[PDB]
Amino acid sequence: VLSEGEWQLVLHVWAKVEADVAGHGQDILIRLFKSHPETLEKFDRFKHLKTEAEMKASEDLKKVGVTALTALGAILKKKGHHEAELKPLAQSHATKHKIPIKYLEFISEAIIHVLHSRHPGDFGADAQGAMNKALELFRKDIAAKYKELGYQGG
Ligand code: HEM
Repeated sequence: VLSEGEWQLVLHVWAKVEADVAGHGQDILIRLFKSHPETLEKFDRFKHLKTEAEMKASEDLKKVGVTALTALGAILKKKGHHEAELKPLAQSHATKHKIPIKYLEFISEAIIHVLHSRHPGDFGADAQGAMNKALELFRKDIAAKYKELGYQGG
């Protein structure tokens, strides 16, 4: 649904994330819990983490960060053809955890902020717009599987 060139911009900056998936996951997840702390309620196990340094020292949060980015990277590498990868993820997020689409929008803002905080030279306005379009595709399709399972997304 994006252009070939737009996916090349998405996958180019994603290459920068693969050089440090753990660090990126920590910054994204911490950025998510600082900007929208209601999302932290979806993590009973991160309740005892009061400070940003505690969060950065939680191996469990680092591991949860790598699991999500690993799945996001597998989805973006399909360049839109992600039905087989996006449906199990939707199920995990609906039936198990009830993650509203609004919360996938929050982490997307966190991703954008972090990617542009670390790699502005490889994340100008064309790259941002490309990535924003990849993430919107991912959210808009997760929400269709959500409905398909009977979960509206709120
Ligand atoms: C880019 C967006 C996201 C991706 C790619 C993603 C991906 C994943 C993946 C792959 C898993 C593990 C799947 C499994 O074993 O079944 C997972 C689990 C989970 N995700 Fe997400 N996720 C995203 C956003 C969110 C957000 C915003 C929240 C909550 C605020 C969330 C909460 C969870 C939770 C609670 C689990 C279960 C893990 C645990 O209890 O610690 N995810 N996610």
